[PDB]
Amino acid sequence: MRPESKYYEKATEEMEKAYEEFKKKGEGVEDEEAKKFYDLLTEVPRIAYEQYKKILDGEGIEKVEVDGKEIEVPVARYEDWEKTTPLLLEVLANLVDASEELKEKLISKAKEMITLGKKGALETDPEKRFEYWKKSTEKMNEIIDLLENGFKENLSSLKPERKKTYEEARKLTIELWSKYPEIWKKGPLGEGKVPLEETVKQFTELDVSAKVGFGELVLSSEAIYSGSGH
Ligand SMILES: *C/C=C(C)/C=C/C=C(C)/C=C/C1=C(C)CCCC1(C)C
Repeated sequence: MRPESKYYEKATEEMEKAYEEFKKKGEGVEDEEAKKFYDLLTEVPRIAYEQYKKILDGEGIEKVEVDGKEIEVPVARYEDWEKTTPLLLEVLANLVDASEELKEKLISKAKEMITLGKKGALETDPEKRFEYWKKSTEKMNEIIDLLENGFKENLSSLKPERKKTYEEARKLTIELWSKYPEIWKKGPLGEGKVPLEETVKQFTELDVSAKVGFGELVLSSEAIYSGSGH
């Protein structure tokens, strides 16, 4: 087994348990609004499970030549992110009843953020690799700027419980997402300070926090039910 195989195994298992758990809890939820939250936050770990499973199953990796060495890049994980980051932002958008314009902008930027990062990951030219990372971080910064701007995220309209859940969920999102570029930077595709193994491990831990942790936080909320948010 390759050093990083165990963290791909861990992620697969962890996501599968989360998917099954959320799905089970949601099966008894008949509220129209809450069912939507269960739907999105069940789908997110399901996708992660499927994509990590592909890696585990010997698909979803591409080799990229870096500094004379071949790096096994998990392209399947980028395809996961490309799908789940917009869904997670859709959850935040729904919590604060954001406009269509704002929701679509967030979703767009998330997709672009991951597309750029994946382009970076597959670049053999170090200068182009950095550039793609930089452009991706700019999309991430734009997302965070939108989330943080209190004029754009009108909260005055929310019930206390709902506002609190939003604040917690937004804080978690910003804390976690901000860490992804730093792991990338320190890993084999960036500075090469941290081995691939450690990099994979740290990403799996973020992913679990970002999907399972975030899912548990929102789904355990009293504020996702009809007439409970506004
Ligand atoms: C469920 C998975 C989640 C929430 C993944 C989030 C991933 C990111 C925020 C990734 C960001 C990146 C950059 C801003 C720089 C380029 C490399 C990326 C794609 C790791």
